[PDB]
Amino acid sequence: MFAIIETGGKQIKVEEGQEIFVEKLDVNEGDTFTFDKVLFVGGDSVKVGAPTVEGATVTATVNKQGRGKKITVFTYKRRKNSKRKKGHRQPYTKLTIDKINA
Amino acid sequence: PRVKGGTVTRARRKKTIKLAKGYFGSKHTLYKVAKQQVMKSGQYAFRDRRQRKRDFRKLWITRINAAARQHEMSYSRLMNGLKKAGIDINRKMLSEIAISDEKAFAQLVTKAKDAL
Amino acid sequence: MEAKAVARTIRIAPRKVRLVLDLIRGKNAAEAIAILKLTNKASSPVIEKVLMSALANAEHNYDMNTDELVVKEAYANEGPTLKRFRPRAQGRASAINKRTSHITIVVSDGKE
Amino acid sequence: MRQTFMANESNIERKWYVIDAEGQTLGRLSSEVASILRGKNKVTYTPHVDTGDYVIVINASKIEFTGNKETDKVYYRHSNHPGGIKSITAGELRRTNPERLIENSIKGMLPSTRLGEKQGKKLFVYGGAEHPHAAQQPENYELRG
Amino acid sequence: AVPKRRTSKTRKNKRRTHFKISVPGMTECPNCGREYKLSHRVC
Amino acid sequence: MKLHELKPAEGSRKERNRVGRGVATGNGKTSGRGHKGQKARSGGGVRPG
RNA sequence: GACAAUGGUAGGAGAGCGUUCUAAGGGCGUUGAAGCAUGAUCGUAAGGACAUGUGGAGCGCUUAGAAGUGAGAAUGCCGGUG
RNA sequence: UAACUUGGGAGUCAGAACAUGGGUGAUAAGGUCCGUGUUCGAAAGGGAAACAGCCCAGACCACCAGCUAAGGUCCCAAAAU
RNA sequence: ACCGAUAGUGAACCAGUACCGUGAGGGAAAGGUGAAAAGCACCCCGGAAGGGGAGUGAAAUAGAACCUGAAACCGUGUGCUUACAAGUAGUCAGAGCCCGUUAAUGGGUGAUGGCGUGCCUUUUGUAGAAUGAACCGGCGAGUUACGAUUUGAUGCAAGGUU
Ligand SMILES: [Mg+2]
Ligand SMILES: [Mg+2]
Ligand SMILES: [Mg+2]
Ligand SMILES: [Mg+2]
Ligand SMILES: [Mg+2]
Ligand SMILES: [Mg+2]
Ligand SMILES: [Mg+2]
Ligand SMILES: [Mg+2]
Ligand SMILES: [Mg+2]
Ligand SMILES: [Mg+2]
Ligand SMILES: [Mg+2]
Ligand SMILES: [Mg+2]
Ligand SMILES: [Mg+2]
Ligand SMILES: [Mg+2]
Ligand SMILES: [Mg+2]
Ligand SMILES: [Mg+2]
Ligand SMILES: [Mg+2]
Ligand SMILES: [Mn+2]
Ligand SMILES: [Mn+2]
Ligand SMILES: [Mn+2]
Ligand SMILES: [Mn+2]
Ligand SMILES: [Mn+2]
Ligand SMILES: [Mn+2]
Ligand SMILES: [Mn+2]
Ligand SMILES: [Mn+2]
Ligand SMILES: [Mn+2]
Ligand SMILES: [Mn+2]
Ligand SMILES: [Mn+2]
Ligand SMILES: [Mn+2]
Ligand SMILES: [Mn+2]
Ligand SMILES: [Mn+2]
Ligand SMILES: [Mn+2]
Ligand SMILES: [Mn+2]
Ligand SMILES: [Mn+2]
Ligand SMILES: [Mn+2]
Ligand SMILES: [Mn+2]
Ligand SMILES: [Mn+2]
Ligand SMILES: [Mn+2]
Ligand SMILES: [Mn+2]
Ligand SMILES: [Mn+2]
Ligand SMILES: [Mn+2]
Ligand SMILES: [Mn+2]
Ligand SMILES: [Mn+2]
Ligand SMILES: [Mn+2]
Ligand SMILES: [Mn+2]
Ligand SMILES: [Mn+2]
Ligand SMILES: [Mn+2]
Ligand SMILES: [Mn+2]
Ligand SMILES: [Mn+2]
Ligand SMILES: [Mn+2]
Ligand SMILES: [Mn+2]
Ligand SMILES: [Mn+2]
Ligand SMILES: [Mn+2]
Ligand SMILES: [Mn+2]
Ligand SMILES: [Mn+2]
Ligand SMILES: [Mn+2]
Ligand SMILES: [Mn+2]
Ligand SMILES: [Mn+2]
Ligand SMILES: [Mn+2]
Ligand SMILES: [Mn+2]
Ligand SMILES: [Mn+2]
Ligand SMILES: [Mn+2]
Ligand SMILES: [Mn+2]
Ligand SMILES: [Mn+2]
Ligand SMILES: [Mn+2]
Ligand SMILES: [Mn+2]
Ligand SMILES: [Mn+2]
Ligand SMILES: [Mn+2]
Ligand SMILES: [Mn+2]
Ligand SMILES: [Mn+2]
Ligand SMILES: [Mn+2]
Ligand SMILES: [Mn+2]
Ligand SMILES: [Mn+2]
Ligand SMILES: [Mn+2]
Ligand SMILES: [Mn+2]
Ligand SMILES: [Mn+2]
Ligand SMILES: [Mn+2]
Ligand SMILES: [Mn+2]
Ligand SMILES: [Mn+2]
Ligand SMILES: [Mn+2]
Ligand SMILES: [Mn+2]
Ligand SMILES: [Mn+2]
Ligand SMILES: [Mn+2]
Ligand SMILES: [Mn+2]
Ligand SMILES: [Mn+2]
Repeated sequence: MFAIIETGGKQIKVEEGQEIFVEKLDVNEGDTFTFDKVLFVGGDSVKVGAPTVEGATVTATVNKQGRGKKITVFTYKRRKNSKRKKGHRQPYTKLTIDKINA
Repeated sequence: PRVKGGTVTRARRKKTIKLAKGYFGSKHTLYKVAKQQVMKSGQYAFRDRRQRKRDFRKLWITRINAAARQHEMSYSRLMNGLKKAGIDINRKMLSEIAISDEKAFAQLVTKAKDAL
Repeated sequence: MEAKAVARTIRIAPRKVRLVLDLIRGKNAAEAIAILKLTNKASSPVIEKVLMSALANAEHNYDMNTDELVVKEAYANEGPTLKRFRPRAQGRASAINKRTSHITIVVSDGKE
Repeated sequence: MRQTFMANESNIERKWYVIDAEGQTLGRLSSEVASILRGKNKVTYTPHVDTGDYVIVINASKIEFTGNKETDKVYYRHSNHPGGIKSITAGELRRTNPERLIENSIKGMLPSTRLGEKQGKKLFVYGGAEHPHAAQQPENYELRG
Repeated sequence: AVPKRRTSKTRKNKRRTHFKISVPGMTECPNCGREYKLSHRVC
Repeated sequence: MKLHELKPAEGSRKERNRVGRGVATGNGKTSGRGHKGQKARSGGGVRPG
């Protein structure tokens, strides 16, 4: 009984009871976010939406609001005299699902 | 006041060399070689992220094309049919449905053949 | 426990001594003295005198029986090279490296 | 890197299939078989491992052509010795060991990689109508397209 | 002729793999207790 | 000022520019290319040809 | 909060990181300084910490001053080792 | 959405191809010399097998999200047997 | 607000010495045990060299070629891995196996797939078969003085300044 929420720039398939990660939600840690854009749902009975199955939130607790591993962004032009290093750490939000369609 | 060159340089190099831990042969010990190798390494990494986007997308596409050929239907037709059906699911999702739930995917497919 | 002995700055260069030790390494001690006595390279008498010493310390400083002893390891390390030269054609003279070997060896019992 | 399936050796299965080349054009039969061998037909296809099923080609002798192939289609090869080039066969490789005309014609559509080399090992071509491999218990496969 | 590139560590050692010497073929002197090469004098 | 807390007047004194100290400084040829960026650097004082 | 702009050689502009010395202030150090080694550590970069090991006696931090202040290439110079 | 004035600091004075109007050459040159436009130089990305100068298009950084441009859609190789 | 052993005198050491030149002349390298010599009595293998115990010592894993002891380079041990494969050596994707951290959407290795011709210099244009570098280390290049000009800062101001 999985289901498909449109949550970051993108779409996500969540089995309910499952740790998931997404782009930062600006919600307090431990508080329960409820994704409103649900696209589809699996299992024994299978609602399949237009955009958005009407109604039907997926609910989750917020777990962490951390930032991911740094990835150094280095580049350069050969011979011609130039190079550029920048660090980067994309922020995230870990949340664990509970009661899809609830 | 004379300033000696001590520490700083060797530390910069040990950092550079440490980055090259994976590398074959002298590329993992000599500073210069490791330095060049690490720079190229970073350029490759950058272009390769921008690439990896593409590679994964094309993979989901081909999986879908497979999953719909299974249902006697063209991928082109399948997706055009969904778009005219108003369904807006992303390909990574469709491949994953096609792997985790054959019935629901077939249901989507019959939904797609309508509006044609 | 598991006794060792060393010969520092042996005049023979390390690549050669290694050719012998590699025969020696790991074998039972008795066998090793044989093989050592029968190989025809300079390192053979040297390594011989070294393994003898090591057995000596092992009997004498650690009370172990010599017979059950085994060559746990043996190896040669670079030691400082004497630097010379030979005169050559048209007045140039080119280097010669007379390098040296530190020869360690270690004999054995059980883990205890 | 998050969420997409990849298939393991733990999680994969290769069926056997047999194919009647009789009545089929060389190129078409070839490309379809290659698609079979590469596994691009299972939706559990994943590039870095062989997801491909096995193919056994039957009545290879009866493969078709067009045009002036059989005569105008030279198959060159070179011996890496000087002047060692040897056209010495046409489409009439079909006449003498067509199992290789087909084998090479399909293998030529698989990738240069060692994986796509190992997928070329899953092909079994036979000029005759009966084949050794019944012990693998192949299902018959009708060419689509 | 001179090398166009220096020999690699790994290369140089791959070349050296046939550079061991033979463990001597060695019979045991009866009763004398020493040891010697095969088909040689017992000294 | 308490002396261990000195502060130079705002807007006075900027850091001197050290040329020839690496590339990201933007000054590693130092300046110019191949002409009379030569060390004599003779513009002749005040003349053309 | 929306909204724009952010490829780049010669080159112009700007803001910074780190080195040694000094002033003042505030500290650390034989219950272990620097240095060296190892690590999955933090910062947008130069770069900064931290723990352990080694070492056995000198160091940081804050603000300001001043510089023999930053190396990968010069068939560069000297030493070592291939 | 620029312009001009005045002042501090510059680098540049070897250019290249493609289209195009021409001179020289042989309606030769990956030729040379001028007018015009673009691109390279100083421009990564996709296309042209590969391929500075051609076609699409200008990379602040992250994503395993969608649409498209040139060019493509039997297999290599994403997409029309 | 000079050097701190490649620095500072050529010379911190018996330096105008070794060494080179017929000569005038040219001209190096080379500092550091420890608080105290307490510098390893004695036993042992060995011709010695050297070494293991026993000892001095806070420390000799401070033992004389002696503080610290980096990198190149040489070795022993091995966890993972490799003998149908065309490799600027990485990057992106990723099973398998082994491990367990400055606890974090961990570390080692890597079957297989996708992408991918080092760096300087010089160039219209260099993977370039144009130049440079064997590797590692140390040293190695816009300074100062005095004028000139302009900007910013400050003190005064029909005055300012020695
Ligand atoms: Mg690894
Ligand atoms: Mg770097
Ligand atoms: Mg000798
Ligand atoms: Mg001479
Ligand atoms: Mg999942
Ligand atoms: Mg011939
Ligand atoms: Mg035959
Ligand atoms: Mg510091
Ligand atoms: Mg501290
Ligand atoms: Mg001129
Ligand atoms: Mg122009
Ligand atoms: Mg013309
Ligand atoms: Mg001209
Ligand atoms: Mg077509
Ligand atoms: Mg048709
Ligand atoms: Mg003379
Ligand atoms: Mg003034
Ligand atoms: Mn100093
Ligand atoms: Mn330096
Ligand atoms: Mn179909
Ligand atoms: Mn002579
Ligand atoms: Mn001939
Ligand atoms: Mn390919
Ligand atoms: Mn190939
Ligand atoms: Mn070897
Ligand atoms: Mn500045
Ligand atoms: Mn610049
Ligand atoms: Mn010029
Ligand atoms: Mn120049
Ligand atoms: Mn100039
Ligand atoms: Mn100049
Ligand atoms: Mn000059
Ligand atoms: Mn910019
Ligand atoms: Mn831009
Ligand atoms: Mn400037
Ligand atoms: Mn200091
Ligand atoms: Mn560190
Ligand atoms: Mn401190
Ligand atoms: Mn300097
Ligand atoms: Mn160097
Ligand atoms: Mn030298
Ligand atoms: Mn001006
Ligand atoms: Mn002119
Ligand atoms: Mn000109
Ligand atoms: Mn013309
Ligand atoms: Mn003509
Ligand atoms: Mn022309
Ligand atoms: Mn031309
Ligand atoms: Mn020309
Ligand atoms: Mn023109
Ligand atoms: Mn240029
Ligand atoms: Mn381009
Ligand atoms: Mn432009
Ligand atoms: Mn291109
Ligand atoms: Mn072409
Ligand atoms: Mn291409
Ligand atoms: Mn380019
Ligand atoms: Mn589309
Ligand atoms: Mn089109
Ligand atoms: Mn396809
Ligand atoms: Mn020193
Ligand atoms: Mn003399
Ligand atoms: Mn002393
Ligand atoms: Mn004796
Ligand atoms: Mn002695
Ligand atoms: Mn004691
Ligand atoms: Mn020493
Ligand atoms: Mn001391
Ligand atoms: Mn020492
Ligand atoms: Mn070391
Ligand atoms: Mn090893
Ligand atoms: Mn194999
Ligand atoms: Mn083969
Ligand atoms: Mn090739
Ligand atoms: Mn990866
Ligand atoms: Mn792993
Ligand atoms: Mn490739
Ligand atoms: Mn440079
Ligand atoms: Mn070459
Ligand atoms: Mn030149
Ligand atoms: Mn150099
Ligand atoms: Mn060279
Ligand atoms: Mn040299
Ligand atoms: Mn000044
Ligand atoms: Mn003023």
